[PDB]
Amino acid sequence: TIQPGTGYNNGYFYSYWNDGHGGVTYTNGPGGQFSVNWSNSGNFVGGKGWQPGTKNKVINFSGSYNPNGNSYLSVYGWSRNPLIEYYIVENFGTYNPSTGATKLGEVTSDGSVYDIYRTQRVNQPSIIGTATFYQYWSVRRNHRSSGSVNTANHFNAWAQQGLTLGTMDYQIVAVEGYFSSGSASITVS
Repeated sequence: TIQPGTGYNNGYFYSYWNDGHGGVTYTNGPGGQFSVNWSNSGNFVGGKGWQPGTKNKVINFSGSYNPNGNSYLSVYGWSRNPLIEYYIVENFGTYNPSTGATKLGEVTSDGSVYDIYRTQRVNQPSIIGTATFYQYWSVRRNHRSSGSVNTANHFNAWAQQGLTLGTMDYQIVAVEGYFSSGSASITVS
């Protein structure tokens, strides 16, 4: 069980961040496993993966995801020059994270249609401090708690919609929570 921060555990990069509100217990397990149990948390995001990620990685994940309020399970990562924060949402509860974003199109990948969106984050935290950057989204219509994600399908779809990606920074499978409660246990590979 660790506090917010980044590092490596059992061959995988991990990142855990929260807004200072408590109620969150994030734990790194064997291999690419991590578990997060939260009770009336604030905003937080945590998970395991790679540093840096690639633009053709096939990511596998499996586990249990039981949110009770705003939350989502997704491939989460960044790129620099251009600075981009992206998500390939596999499951979520109560609130579709793409809400308010502009829809650019759709893509059919790994057994489901995903809705593609783009939105701008103004003066928000990021891997390089406070900044303004674009956020790309691929939201799976058929929610699931395990499977494989061919990241290339989404990056290529985004590129088709004119959404360029810079040099990859971290790339993980993360569980997010936003003023809610819930539990999750995920193994990444």
